[PDB]
Amino acid sequence: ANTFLEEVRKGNLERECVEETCSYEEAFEALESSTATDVFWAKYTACETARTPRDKLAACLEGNCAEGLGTNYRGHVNITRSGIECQLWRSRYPHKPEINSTTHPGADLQENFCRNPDSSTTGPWCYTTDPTVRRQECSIPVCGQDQVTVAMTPRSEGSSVNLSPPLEQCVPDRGQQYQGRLAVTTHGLPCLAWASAQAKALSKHQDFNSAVQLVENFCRNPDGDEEGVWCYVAGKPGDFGYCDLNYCEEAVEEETGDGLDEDSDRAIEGRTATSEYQTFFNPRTFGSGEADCGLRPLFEKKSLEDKTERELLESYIDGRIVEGSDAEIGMSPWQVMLFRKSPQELLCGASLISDRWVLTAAHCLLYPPWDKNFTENDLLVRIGKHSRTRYERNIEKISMLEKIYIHPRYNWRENLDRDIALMKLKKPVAFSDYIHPVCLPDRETAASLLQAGYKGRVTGWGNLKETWTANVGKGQPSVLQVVNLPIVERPVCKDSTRIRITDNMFCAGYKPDEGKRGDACEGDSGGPFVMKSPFNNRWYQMGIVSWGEGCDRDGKYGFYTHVFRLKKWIQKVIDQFGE
Ligand SMILES: [Ca+2]
Ligand SMILES: [Ca+2]
Ligand SMILES: [Ca+2]
Ligand SMILES: [Ca+2]
Ligand SMILES: [Ca+2]
Ligand SMILES: [Ca+2]
Repeated sequence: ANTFLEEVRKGNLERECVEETCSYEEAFEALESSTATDVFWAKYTACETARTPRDKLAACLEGNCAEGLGTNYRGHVNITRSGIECQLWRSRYPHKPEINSTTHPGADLQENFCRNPDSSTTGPWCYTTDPTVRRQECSIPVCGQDQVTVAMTPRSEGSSVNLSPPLEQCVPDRGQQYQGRLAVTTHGLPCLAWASAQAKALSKHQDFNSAVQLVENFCRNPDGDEEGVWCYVAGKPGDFGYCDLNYCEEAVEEETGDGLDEDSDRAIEGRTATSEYQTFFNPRTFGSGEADCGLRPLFEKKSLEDKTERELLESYIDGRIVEGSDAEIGMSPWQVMLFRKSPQELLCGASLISDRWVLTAAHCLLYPPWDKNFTENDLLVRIGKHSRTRYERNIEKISMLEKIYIHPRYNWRENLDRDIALMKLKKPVAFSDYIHPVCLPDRETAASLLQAGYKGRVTGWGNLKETWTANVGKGQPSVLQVVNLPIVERPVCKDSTRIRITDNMFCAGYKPDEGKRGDACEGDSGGPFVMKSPFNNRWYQMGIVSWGEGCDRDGKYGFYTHVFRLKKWIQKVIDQFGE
């Protein structure tokens, strides 16, 4: 700085910038690289509060503490004032950051380490991994004294003392024979009387088991829905609402058939087995397509199997990881894109399920952390596509929807449980070569698919990659990305994740090798996971694609939400308009 005679010799960054008072210039002279130099400049603007004295600046350049509001904080704390783990700073999962590393890299916002880029009154604050807390302040040690930026109050787990622990058994038989006194639904709204006029009118043509003496107003499921217990509510005709019960983890994954002979070698493939498929919905109200499910005229009528089907055996060479490749045109007539009318922006994906219904995930429709409230006139569908970028009027079609039904058990705040949404097509869709629905595995068929050794298939166009993985370098693909993933073992699916994953979701993907971000984070949100059943040469869609932990950090497969518990659910919707 001063003593201009000094402005001849080689100056040490310390000797010219600290104790004296240097600008960017003498610093640069000392260093000669604008990257770390402007790291130093970012500190300097931050150390504007740390210009004097010496230590004040030595520590400020050290980076081990937050200056009050923490604009200087360059540490690595991943806990909020309550200890909540912070979200990815660069990405918007699960809440959109107003000011981020693209905006203020001068605060050096790392992956999830606690920061303060906007100089808000909260001090060091981070968007949190838990969707419940959009922004929570981080307790960061104070520069110069044994203090922190905000009070630390970790939310430690509650003891099992003040709460009366229920020894009551979990509800068996999917709540068909439940014998408690439950009187609260998902919203807490009480039910009506069973013998009411609306309830009788709606359940006149509903398949109920008369063995259950339907009690006064308790949650009863005489239709044997595999999702849980439900009861009628007032309002619009035909409506209902599921209740809240502590169900057993009676997942189909560990259900081994009581007829599976102990001779599991030289397995008999489809051997002239005319495996009829039993339609479960009402064809008058659900529409056609269930009968023609799983039969591709280009494949089933041509006796052709896709060049990606030859991998369907899990008996490949050591099951080595294979990256995805482009599929044949017309091999995915059901793949649909959920799009925004204004602006025309890529939002989500799905698969066509019938001639009148479109099934997607519940998170794609309602994600309030992104100011999203999507109604009938703010959603559109693009069907029969091979490329997104082109306008394929002859093959791809653009359609609107009429009514939207969301699942009552929608829990996006924690784990995207019951990621289910059903929207009725506004215009009838004509069956052709590039338009087709899919089958829906029941309990036993899906059990056979899981335990007999068959791979599933997920189709998507990489919307999740643009939305959630903010790394610049992997753009939105132009071709449909199709990935074959077998089933994952349940302790493997549960142990490596901290979030309580419900039995309505499951993992799909190979073991993650060290040193890479896996292939489970490819495709659109809401995609289908389809598996081919050897009995009838057809394809059954197990569920819906949602967000996966494999994107944000390594070591995770794709997490997808089941649909086999929703059959009895789906009918309950159409009977509202099926009169
Ligand atoms: Ca000087
Ligand atoms: Ca100088
Ligand atoms: Ca000097
Ligand atoms: Ca100099
Ligand atoms: Ca000079
Ligand atoms: Ca010195």
